[PDB]
Amino acid sequence: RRGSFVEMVDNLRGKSGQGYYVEMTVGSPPQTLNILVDTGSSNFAVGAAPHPFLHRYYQRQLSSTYRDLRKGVYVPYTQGKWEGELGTDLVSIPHGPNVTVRANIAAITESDKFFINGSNWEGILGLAYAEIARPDDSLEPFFDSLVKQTHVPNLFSLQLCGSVGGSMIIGGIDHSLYTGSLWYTPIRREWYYEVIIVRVEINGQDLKMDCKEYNYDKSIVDSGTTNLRLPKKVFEAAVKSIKAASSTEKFPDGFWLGEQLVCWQAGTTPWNIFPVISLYLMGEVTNQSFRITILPQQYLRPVEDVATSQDDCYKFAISQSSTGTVMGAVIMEGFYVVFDRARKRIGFAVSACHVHDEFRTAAVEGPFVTLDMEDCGYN
Ligand SMILES: CN1C(N)=N[C@](C)(c2cc(NC(=O)c3ccc(F)cn3)ccc2F)CS1(=O)=O
Repeated sequence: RRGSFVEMVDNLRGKSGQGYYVEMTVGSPPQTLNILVDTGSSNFAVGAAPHPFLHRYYQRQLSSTYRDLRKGVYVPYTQGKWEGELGTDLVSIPHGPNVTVRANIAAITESDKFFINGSNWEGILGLAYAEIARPDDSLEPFFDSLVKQTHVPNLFSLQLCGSVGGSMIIGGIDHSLYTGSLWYTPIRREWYYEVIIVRVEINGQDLKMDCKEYNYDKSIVDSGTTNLRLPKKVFEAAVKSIKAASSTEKFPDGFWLGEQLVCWQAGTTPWNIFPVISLYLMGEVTNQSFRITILPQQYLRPVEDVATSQDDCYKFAISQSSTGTVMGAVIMEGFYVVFDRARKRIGFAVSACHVHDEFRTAAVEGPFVTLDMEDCGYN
């Protein structure tokens, strides 16, 4: 099958600011779990104990196909940790391909700041590469296992629509999910989904920064992050320009730092005072680039769970980083994104579900002439 996969359309669910999850089954007979789709990590890890925030959890004792690996894995992040016991079991995706694979599963037995109180998911599906798997690259990621064990083509694509929805098309592309053409950027290295940004424009105005800065020390595509995250020096310049572009209204310093929210009376958000953001990405051809353009609809996130206000409150979802640029849900919700593993490239097209007003629309445009794009990468 190619170009059309109706069975996989709308197979993603979520809640605002809590991410996008797919239904999966593990073990025999099959146990159903909701699993966060994460292109920014490479472990398949699931709740395996009755943590009070969990709707449900993997019960290894009930599975005839479970195999213990007799190894543990401890995984700390910046603000959260999990620890688990490694095994393999049979895994399938009910609204995905008609297959069942034997995959590595980390059965989570202790965690902190990992499961979200009030969320509807019980595990994470790391879709990135073995190089960043925990404990090490010998632990084969789920997608690698899927590709090895079946005839599913080595590609998946994501349409994230900002409760939220979307599509994860496994092993192909569904042409109804986008308009215009796909444009492809090389995956620089197979660890995270690493790409190179060669130029940044706010409202069409170049930031005029050494492009090496845009990728200090990394730029990645990550469905498991909400924000567009930028290196501080780039974030500094970006806000500076966004501040200027939006000067007809004035907002507090903390707002731009995500230390407080800003609110407006319902239906009266000044979208138009806010500038578009354009990232030019390295193209497929020497000296050729393309640009993807997002709206304030993307970087101004509605905050729903705010009991002390009755208005429309938003978070500024652009933030600074020490680990490089992260193109999170803020970017991806604008686009249909094709993770073309077989070809080591990521395609972007205008998403058929992206949220936009009648004056501006997210865009994917090319080709553009950009020299010295190699020098944009950090070593
Ligand atoms: C950035 N990170 C990432 N991509 N993957 C991890 C596994 C992760 C992701 C989430 N992601 C989310 O909860 C989330 C929330 C809203 C979104 F739009 C997208 N993702 C939660 C826990 C966790 F360990 C670790 S992380 O360092 O935090």
